[PDB]
Amino acid sequence: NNFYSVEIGDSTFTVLKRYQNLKPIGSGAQGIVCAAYDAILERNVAIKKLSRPFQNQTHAKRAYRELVLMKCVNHKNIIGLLNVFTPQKSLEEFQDVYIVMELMDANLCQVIQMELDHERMSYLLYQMLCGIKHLHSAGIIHRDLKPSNIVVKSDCTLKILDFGLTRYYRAPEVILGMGYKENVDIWSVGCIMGEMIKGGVLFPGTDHIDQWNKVIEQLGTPCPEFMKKLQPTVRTYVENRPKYAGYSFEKLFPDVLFPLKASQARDLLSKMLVIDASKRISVDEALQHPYINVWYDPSEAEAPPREHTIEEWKELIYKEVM
Amino acid sequence: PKRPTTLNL
Ligand SMILES: CS(=O)(=O)C1CCN(c2cccc3c2ccn3-c2ccnc(N[C@H]3CC[C@H](O)CC3)n2)CC1
Repeated sequence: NNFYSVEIGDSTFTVLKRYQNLKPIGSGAQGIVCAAYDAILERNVAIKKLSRPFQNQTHAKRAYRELVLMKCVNHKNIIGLLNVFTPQKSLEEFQDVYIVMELMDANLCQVIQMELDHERMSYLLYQMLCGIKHLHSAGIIHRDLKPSNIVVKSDCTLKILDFGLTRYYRAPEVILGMGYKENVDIWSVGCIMGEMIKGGVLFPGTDHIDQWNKVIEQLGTPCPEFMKKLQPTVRTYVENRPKYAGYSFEKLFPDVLFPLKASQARDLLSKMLVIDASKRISVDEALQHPYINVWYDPSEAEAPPREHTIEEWKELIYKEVM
Repeated sequence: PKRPTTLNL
């Protein structure tokens, strides 16, 4: 009696009465998401119904993981958990999980191709980095940052949408079969910043192989040291491409593309868009760069941080919901 | 330097 049902295409959203005005804004293999209005908090929310969370151990494992990280991770620059519920009254009946988040106005896809001043550019990038740093502190490395999984509001605030693991924003480590570390996420920040400046995708590969070619065409073929780190099968392709010199960052990002500040942005870009991760800038150095550091606030940029059966996952998830 | 408080969608 505290709940009601709304049909959402072929899916039924059975939710607390506080949530009205439901409307589907997205879906994927793991869930359906509706925009809604929360009559109790008097604010807009996003409600995600998880998809087939108990179909197998793998689905259950992810559902449990997603739920635990959203609860335990807290930072203004990371999508937060407002509420979690199940419409079922018992563990025996337990089937469905709904996650409630603050409703953001947009992702970054269009915004970054509009023309932003330095202040907006750098402030958005500062917030991204603060968000990413907090993920890394919690032992979460994203590996898949892109504009579509970064959300904003009309008040110029920003949150990262998910905890990760379109190929334009993938680092070289990922493109190829390499090991990664923290600064894998810096590449994606680089691609995004560049795009804010350029007004279009930096490295728009037509396929997974072409993504590499687009990068090296602009940045240059990486040195032999790096080639040695590649697995034999991928090394055979990569090493035998024509040799590109790359263009300087002055040529890639000349003054005329921008709205000292351009010089500072270029310098930072030249340190993030580095193919060889062992030569790429880190998150901490990025936050300390004069282009980003102007917004510095320690409370934001230094914030304090197996095997089961389906029924055991059901129970672990149920406890987490209650 | 004051933080932007608006963003055009
Ligand atoms: C991998 S999965 O679970 O299948 C997949 C399902 C779909 N799923 C989502 C699809 C659509 C929106 C989604 C999600 C997950 C979170 N959101 C949110 C959260 C807060 N605000 C918005 N505001 C929006 C931002 C974008 C704008 O265009 C409209 C307002 N969208 C992402 C995860």
